[PDB]
Amino acid sequence: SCAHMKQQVSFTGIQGDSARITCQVSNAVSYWIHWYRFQDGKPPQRLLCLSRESGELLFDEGFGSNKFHAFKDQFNGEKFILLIKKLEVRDSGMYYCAIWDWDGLVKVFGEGTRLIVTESAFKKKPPKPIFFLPTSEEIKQKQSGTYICLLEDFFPNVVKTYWKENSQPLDAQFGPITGGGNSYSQVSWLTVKEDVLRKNLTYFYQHEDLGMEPKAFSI
Amino acid sequence: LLESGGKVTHEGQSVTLTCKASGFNFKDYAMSWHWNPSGSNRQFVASISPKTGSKREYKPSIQGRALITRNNEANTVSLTLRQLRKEDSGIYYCALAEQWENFGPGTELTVLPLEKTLLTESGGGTYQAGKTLSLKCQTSGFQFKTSQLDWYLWTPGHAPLWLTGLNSSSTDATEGRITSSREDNKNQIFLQIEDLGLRDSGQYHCARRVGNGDDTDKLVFGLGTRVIVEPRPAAPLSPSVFLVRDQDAVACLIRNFYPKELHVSLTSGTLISAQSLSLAPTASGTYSAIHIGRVGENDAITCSVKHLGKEIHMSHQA
Ligand SMILES: *[C@@H]1O[C@H](CO)[C@@H](O)[C@H](O)[C@H]1NC(C)=O
Repeated sequence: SCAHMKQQVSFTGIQGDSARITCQVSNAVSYWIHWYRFQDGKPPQRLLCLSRESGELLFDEGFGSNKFHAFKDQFNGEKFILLIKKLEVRDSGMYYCAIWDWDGLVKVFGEGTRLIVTESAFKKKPPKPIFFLPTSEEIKQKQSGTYICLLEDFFPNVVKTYWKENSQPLDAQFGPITGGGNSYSQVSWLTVKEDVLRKNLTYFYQHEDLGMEPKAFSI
Repeated sequence: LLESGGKVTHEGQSVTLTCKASGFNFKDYAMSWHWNPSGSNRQFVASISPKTGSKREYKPSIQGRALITRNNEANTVSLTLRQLRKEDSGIYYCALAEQWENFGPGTELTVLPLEKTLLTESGGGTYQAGKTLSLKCQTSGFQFKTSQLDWYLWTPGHAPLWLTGLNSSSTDATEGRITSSREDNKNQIFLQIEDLGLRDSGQYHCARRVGNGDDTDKLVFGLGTRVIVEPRPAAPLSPSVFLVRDQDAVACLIRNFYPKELHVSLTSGTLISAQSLSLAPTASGTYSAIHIGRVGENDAITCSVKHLGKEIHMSHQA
């Protein structure tokens, strides 16, 4: 019964606008949500910390309310927002929400929301999947099948994918995300043995355009 | 004449000293704070007329960072010192320049030198599964033995994760695939990951816990050092090539080949313009790959895979 942090896979906003990075907490009692940033090249630092009870914020060295504000969403309950105001490109990076757990000796972080700041307006296109089933030649030759999913033509260059028949996600191979401009893509293949081939497995994927809940494909 | 405060803090942080009085007209008399560095140098540092702050002369040596305020409802007279310094250590007493000689029993403020947290990780690179990885973290700028030090794993697309840590009265030396040790003499800490797995890849981060000692605390992280895990070097295995077409979109599925220096290309002798290779190792110790492109529902295709030593093609007709 450990504490989990659900964050949107990414947030992109036009430069000069705001950025609501959401974080939904599960099984936390710590009264204090922290916000950490990881900027590629710099050590990761805490921006600030918010009190779940009182609402007071404590900023860290060189951070302040002009650029950051942390609150608790009145809607949906137990949702917490880090609002990064007046976005710049130095503001790009990874934004995590964190808490203390297990009697305060371990700190638990969210999966992370990548903030990407576009120099101008941007098309927020969603990913399109295509699925290749295992062939009769591949089951004859290798006594196993391979489900190949190609997620194509999505923006931004951020996406999470997994497979689950079982509650724990299944171990797949994931390709490098390849693309440029306003189109990126990623392939992921799952080699499943000739026994579990009949089982109805389900393929899950998450992208900024589809919000917080994942999308699923059966068989 | 009973004041409170005077905790122990470091030379960047503020403090608020308070003073409570009973038995006389507190509302009507002036009130001052004095200071003796360790004693015997009681000097007027702050003066206020509790009527209200009409005459407030706190500027001997602490000007700019002293604020005395008198409430009189709880009979409180505070001196807030906002930016303390090494020489602010001393006994703070409660009492044109109005004469003050009815001193009280001053509290003591002890201020400690500044702590900068320099954490430098080292010992990363690329390693083969099963091999034992030892990581170093140089820690400078704080009292080592009574710190709280932890290792964290930052994997892209994964939540950062705590590996192993230690306290002042730790005396633990946890056993397992996660090992943490500390050298007190060299002011160093060490991580050890035997039998490196694949999910064991990412940037490893030394971390110090700083703050008041409560849930308000934060983690100072080092730059970190990166660790890649690559398959246990196995004998050459040659790939099994298959082609899977689907509605003007073909894929070439290649599998079970170490090494993975192959050049896979989709071509009837015509080189495809849209085709990309994705190489990834499996849970067996060898790489698989997929080279994917587009060719219509009528057109026929070929795939070529030049894994060293051999060269395998598979073609599908119209
Ligand atoms: C180390 O962890 C234990 C966990 O119960 C905690 O009680 C202890 O206070 C910690 N060490 C120090 C010096 O605080």
